[PDB]
Amino acid sequence: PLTQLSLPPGFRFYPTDEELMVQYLCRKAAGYDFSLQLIAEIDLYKFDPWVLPNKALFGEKEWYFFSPRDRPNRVAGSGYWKATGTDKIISTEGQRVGIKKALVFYIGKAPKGTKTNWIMHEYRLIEPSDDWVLCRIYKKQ
Amino acid sequence: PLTQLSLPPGFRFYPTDEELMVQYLCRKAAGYDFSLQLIAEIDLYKFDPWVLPNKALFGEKEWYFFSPRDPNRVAGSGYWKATGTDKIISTEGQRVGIKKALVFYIGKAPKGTKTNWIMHEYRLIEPSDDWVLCRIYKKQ
Amino acid sequence: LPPGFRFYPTDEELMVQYLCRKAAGYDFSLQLIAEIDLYKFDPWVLPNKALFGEKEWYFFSPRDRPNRVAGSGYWKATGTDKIISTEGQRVGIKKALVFYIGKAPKGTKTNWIMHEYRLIEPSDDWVLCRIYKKQ
Amino acid sequence: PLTQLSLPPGFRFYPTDEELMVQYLCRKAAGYDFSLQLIAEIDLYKFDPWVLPNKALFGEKEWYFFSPRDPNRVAGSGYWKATGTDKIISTEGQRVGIKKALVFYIGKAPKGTKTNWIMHEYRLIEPSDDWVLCRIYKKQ
DNA sequence: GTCTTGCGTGTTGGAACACGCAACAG
DNA sequence: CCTGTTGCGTGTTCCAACACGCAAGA
Ligand SMILES: [Au+]
Ligand SMILES: [Au+]
Ligand SMILES: [Au+]
Ligand SMILES: [Au+]
Ligand SMILES: [Au+]
Ligand SMILES: [Au+]
Ligand SMILES: [Au+]
Ligand SMILES: [Au+]
Ligand SMILES: [Au+]
Repeated sequence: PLTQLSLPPGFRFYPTDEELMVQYLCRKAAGYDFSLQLIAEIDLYKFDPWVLPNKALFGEKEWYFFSPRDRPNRVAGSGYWKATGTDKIISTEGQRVGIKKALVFYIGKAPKGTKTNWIMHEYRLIEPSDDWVLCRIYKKQ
Repeated sequence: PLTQLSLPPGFRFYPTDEELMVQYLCRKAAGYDFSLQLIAEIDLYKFDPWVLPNKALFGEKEWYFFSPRDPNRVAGSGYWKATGTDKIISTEGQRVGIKKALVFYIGKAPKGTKTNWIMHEYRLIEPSDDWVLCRIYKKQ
Repeated sequence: LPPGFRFYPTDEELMVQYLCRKAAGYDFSLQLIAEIDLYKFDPWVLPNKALFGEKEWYFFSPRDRPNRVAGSGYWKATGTDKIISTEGQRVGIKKALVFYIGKAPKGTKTNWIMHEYRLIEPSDDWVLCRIYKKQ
Repeated sequence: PLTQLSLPPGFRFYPTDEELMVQYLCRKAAGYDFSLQLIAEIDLYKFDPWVLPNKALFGEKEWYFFSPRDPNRVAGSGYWKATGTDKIISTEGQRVGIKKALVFYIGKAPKGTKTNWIMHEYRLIEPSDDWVLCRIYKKQ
């Protein structure tokens, strides 16, 4: 799924925050198509993070996904995800287009759960008062 | 030199220390297609690094070169000064290369003032074509 | 009294050497922690009423037998009220407050803080309060 | 060394960063009574910090020392490693001192493992007796 | 209580800044 | 030779993400 790219050796996906927003988040959302499906659709909140890697179509230490947008410490699998730091803003050409928000997995039942090195980055579209978020998943260290 | 490859958005050139040594540097001696065509042969030490960005086949805040394998070798109005700890690069538990850090100083040694231009000089572990591969970028 | 030296009582001393002494009604060599009715005041006038202290002032106030109004505002309880122990016996609770100015719950927060120490007890009655302004 | 002073309960030694510099460190050169008698002269770098608590004239979870004014100076089975941001200490808008954070590592640099033993090394801003004042304590 | 997102504030190893032993040439 | 003038090691200072775990609020 990375292969028929014939990618030369040494080349990897190191998208900027802005590309994930524009080339990934926008493309899917206006519902326009991709040459290849690279970032698969998944329901991220049905799972333990550690099984997630197997479901992403490419990636060694980061895996990326699309998940239905929520309509807080949202439970997922055997645990719950806790929001961290100050959710951050993505800009392009002086327009705010998205928020990148970080998470940490706690296993268990809140707020007595135990922290892991499992991380999620949730990208979301900025918007006014086919609805997805884009998530980077990885395990720290 | 990128657009023949038909890249999906988001892909950039981020080779590991282990790949530059293994997939790039040794392979140059071996004649590989994608490796011959992706990095410019250039003598880094005939130039000021800030002339160098224009001499790279592509690149955004970093550039890579092969330069003839040869201390504080003069280049332009300065000299490249080694910094930090030379690193041993290993592949599959076998040692293949060494990573060396450098900083560009302007003026005449050792009375130069340090600048933000940086070099990483990588060489293979092997006895006496014969190149080092260098990354150039500007800090901060 | 000598230099470089300041009152940095542990939670436990305030409970034992301060709260207990006054409550069994035993006396002090000097009155250090004055009696005041803390709930009659704006926190910012309080500093002038304490007998010593540069950024923390301590007081004793009659014990209540919630967002208790005081002056131009109301005090809002915060965090999880905490327990003081000595030699394995629970003797007190330290409870933190923040001053809101105005009328609850639409008042506005300040950096004015109270720490209220109270005696643990079974199912001449005082609390001990640390006052300070944050930052 | 406390009980000559007749302390009321609750009083402890909590000097400000500004006082340690002003009331303690400069005054040592000036010969003041209460300052000579309250802090032990000791060479912190000849010892492991955990031997040090017993070498302090008093203290509960922190200890203070004067140590001869002199990088990763060896002490015992380790080295003290600088951490955080050196701080400028000012008095009445005049700069008098610098505060430096340190961590004790056990073993041999730079292959030691970090421990919970901490030092704060305070020095006066002034040209070339001549001491630094150090606080020692243990995390957790 | 219950179940958050926030925001301070803290720790780690990365990265150059800079020393003085090295090593050759004059 | 023994001094000169010119690098490379390496140790210590630095600073910046990356998040901790609390405590406010919803
Ligand atoms: Au956009
Ligand atoms: Au958009
Ligand atoms: Au699995
Ligand atoms: Au090789
Ligand atoms: Au008032
Ligand atoms: Au006033
Ligand atoms: Au008691
Ligand atoms: Au109170
Ligand atoms: Au001074």
